[PDB]
Amino acid sequence: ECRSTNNPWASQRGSLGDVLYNIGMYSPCRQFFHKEDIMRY
Amino acid sequence: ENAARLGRQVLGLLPPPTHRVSLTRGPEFARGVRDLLSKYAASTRPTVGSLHEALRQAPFRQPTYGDFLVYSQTFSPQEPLGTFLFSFKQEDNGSSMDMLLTPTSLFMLSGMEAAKAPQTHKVAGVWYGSGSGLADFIPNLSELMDTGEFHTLLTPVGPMVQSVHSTFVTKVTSAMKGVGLARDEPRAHVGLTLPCDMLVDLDREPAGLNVTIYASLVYLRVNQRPSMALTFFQSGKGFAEVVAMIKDHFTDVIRTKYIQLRHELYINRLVFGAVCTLGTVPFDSHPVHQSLNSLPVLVFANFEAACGPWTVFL
Amino acid sequence: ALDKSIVVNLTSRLFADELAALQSKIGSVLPLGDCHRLQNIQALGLGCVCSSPDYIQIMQYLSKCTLAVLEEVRPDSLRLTRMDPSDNLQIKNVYAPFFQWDSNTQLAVLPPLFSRKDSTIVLESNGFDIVFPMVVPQQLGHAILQQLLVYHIYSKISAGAPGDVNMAELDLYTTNVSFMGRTYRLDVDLRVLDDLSMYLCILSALVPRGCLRLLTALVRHDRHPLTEVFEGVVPDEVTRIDLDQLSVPDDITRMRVMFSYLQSLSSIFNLGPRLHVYAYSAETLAASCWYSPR
Amino acid sequence: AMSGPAAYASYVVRGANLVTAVSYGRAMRNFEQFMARIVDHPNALP
Amino acid sequence: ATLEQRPFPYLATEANLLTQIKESAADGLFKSFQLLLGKDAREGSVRF
Amino acid sequence: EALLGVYTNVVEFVKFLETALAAACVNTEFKDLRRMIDGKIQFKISMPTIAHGDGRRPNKQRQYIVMKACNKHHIGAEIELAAADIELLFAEKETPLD
Amino acid sequence: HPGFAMTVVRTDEVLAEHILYCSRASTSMFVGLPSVVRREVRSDAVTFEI
Repeated sequence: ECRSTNNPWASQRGSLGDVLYNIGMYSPCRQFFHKEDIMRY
Repeated sequence: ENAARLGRQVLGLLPPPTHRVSLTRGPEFARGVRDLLSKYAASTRPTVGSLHEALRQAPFRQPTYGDFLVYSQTFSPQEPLGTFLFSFKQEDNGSSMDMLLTPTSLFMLSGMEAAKAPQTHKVAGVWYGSGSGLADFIPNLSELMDTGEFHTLLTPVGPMVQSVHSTFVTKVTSAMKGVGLARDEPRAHVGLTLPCDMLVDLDREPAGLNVTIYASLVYLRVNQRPSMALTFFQSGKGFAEVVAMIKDHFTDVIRTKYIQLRHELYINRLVFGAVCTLGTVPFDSHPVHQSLNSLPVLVFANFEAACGPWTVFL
Repeated sequence: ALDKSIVVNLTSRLFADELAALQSKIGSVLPLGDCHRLQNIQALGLGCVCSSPDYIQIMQYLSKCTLAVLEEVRPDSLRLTRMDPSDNLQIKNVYAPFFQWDSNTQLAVLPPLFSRKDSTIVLESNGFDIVFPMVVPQQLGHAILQQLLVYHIYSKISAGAPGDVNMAELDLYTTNVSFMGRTYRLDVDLRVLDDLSMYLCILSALVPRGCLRLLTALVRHDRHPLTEVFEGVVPDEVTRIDLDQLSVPDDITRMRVMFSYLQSLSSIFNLGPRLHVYAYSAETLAASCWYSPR
Repeated sequence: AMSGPAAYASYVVRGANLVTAVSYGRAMRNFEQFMARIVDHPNALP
Repeated sequence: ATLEQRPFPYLATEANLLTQIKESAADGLFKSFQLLLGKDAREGSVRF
Repeated sequence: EALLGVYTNVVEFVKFLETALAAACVNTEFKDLRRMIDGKIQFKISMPTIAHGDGRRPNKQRQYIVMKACNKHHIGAEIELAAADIELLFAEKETPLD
Repeated sequence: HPGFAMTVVRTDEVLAEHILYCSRASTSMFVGLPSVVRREVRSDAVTFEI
């Protein structure tokens, strides 16, 4: 609660972490950035 | 008195009873295995009475069920019991879980118009949000509709029989051959169910013990981007006539495709559709119209399922 | 309920080397001459036709034949199991070269076209050499052939004129087969495919005349409307053929010859001695299936 | 070491003869024994 | 339009009111026996 | 002539009721599962609560009735028997055997 | 050293032995009478299915 975000480079609504990791092989970082995946969990 | 004569023709034409061998008690396992072995040994000897006991056998066949293990994000909990199943096997190295494509799910992977299929888009808008979780697994819904290799990957399976739907992983049981019965012991005829929006019925014409059901997967391009289409057909006309009847249905699609591809036309673009054979329906069994939350869904009785290869038509 | 067991006796015992080679191929689809149960060794395998091979004479034979599966190899004899239409069995993946089957596929039964080590087992206890067919999944079973049909054609142009074919470009795109995300490097040193390449090229020149001669006769008010669309896919040079340079008795025998190479070439690729696998274990190699003819 | 049954437990068909004659003096003697157990043994009740 | 054209039209509309009247699957049926697990066999075991 | 030594393996056989996994189960011998209604064996729940009075106000006695489903399980086994033994142990001529 | 820092995510599988506690009398079992289907008949031998 002292600061809102550690980095808004990955936490942004238009963050490129969403751009990289939303779109055949394995995807490790997909589990944190994909918004619609989080609703399954 | 004459009904007592019919009480003998019934009780002499019944099949023999299936042997019940109790595996919980001790001296009732001895009396049950012995009456297998004392009764099979008199179905092998060359006398006339032992040949009399070998003729009463009634060989009724049983279907062959498949055990599929699906993500719950790609298979909706609201699916009518008897929905058809397409498998998808693009990559093998994972081999963890399986993709099963109901026709109301494959409607979202195509991107085909909601004016061609008016009712089933609203139902595919509530069972799936935007078709993302269905299409998160295929990175080639733009390169399998150009090169024309989507029909080579689907293998039709059969209707739903049993689905233990969980939160994360859905376990689905199908019926591949034969009449689709529920595997559990109150065996009910789970027949194949299709929405009335997808199925296009073709029909003095003779009828056999057969009216088949075909699956056509048609490539097209809407909004100058690749997007296939899938319809179901039903006629007992023989394979030479139905291929002539499907091309009449898609005259307005072949014309309006090659106008869009008039200038650039690569060799991979030429493949158009493919027709499978999903199974047979016996004539004298009409389909019953049924509404589900509202979706007009046909239900077939005694749909015994078969499988044919995809054959390209154009 | 019903008996399906084809006991193949042998006039002499098998060798200690010859026994163990058949112990490996204990789940194996074999063609077989007749359906009854007491047969000799000369009835099994493709050695009745293949022991200088030809393609179409084996491919048409595999439709008309009675297929059967090994179950037991004792020393003095064999024992098989006849395979009926819509009959559940249990096949083992044993075929050399290995192709890695998958569940929910459609296995097709093809003639062998690789070497004489992978295909046959040479027995010398009796004087017969049993030949195993080529059981490959159907989508891979045609990509393994339509690329070697390419190799057999371009290896005949470079024999007549070597300056037209690049050898380094040839074996970079033909000897690799990509299916199910896997790459299978095939083994090629082809007198098997000398029936297709003389049927597919003898059809290669009759089609540009045959589709113009069939369009100039079928022009009328009652033309089917989709043929107006495919009236443009035909090239520019094909629509400049003078059909007057051949006589009317010659243009009959360039259709009746042409229509026979259209059908008989189409029939052997739509042959259906295939079988639908519904369970497969990748490390035990045992697969359940059901046979389905045509 | 622990102790269990030797065989699977089998079901028993009860309710065959309902005997329908049931009298009032026997019903009052049964009802006094039924209500007295709640004072005596609340967990063990016939 | 399938309720009327099927024969026995009065028994058809009456037997197709079971879907409104039915609340548990032992609704119209009587009770005859009991299948205990024993002689009293619990207050908590499954009785048939 | 000379002797021949035979050694046979000894395998401990499994009975389910003997293994102590069956302390987590009630094992009921039954006859006929053909006759149960689908997805339903109802069982009624009664949960008692504390007596009234003196500043103690409970959420008075609630009763569920919850219908739960039996879950089917399929078990397959194969027995192979030689036809010589079945035929010699049962003959029309009931004279004894060597 | 360029101006931006960076973070790294790695996964890792672990084979893990487990302990399963079960309580007394939690599930009730039933037994049906098993049926003897016969199949794969031969003059040499007979196979059964239970």
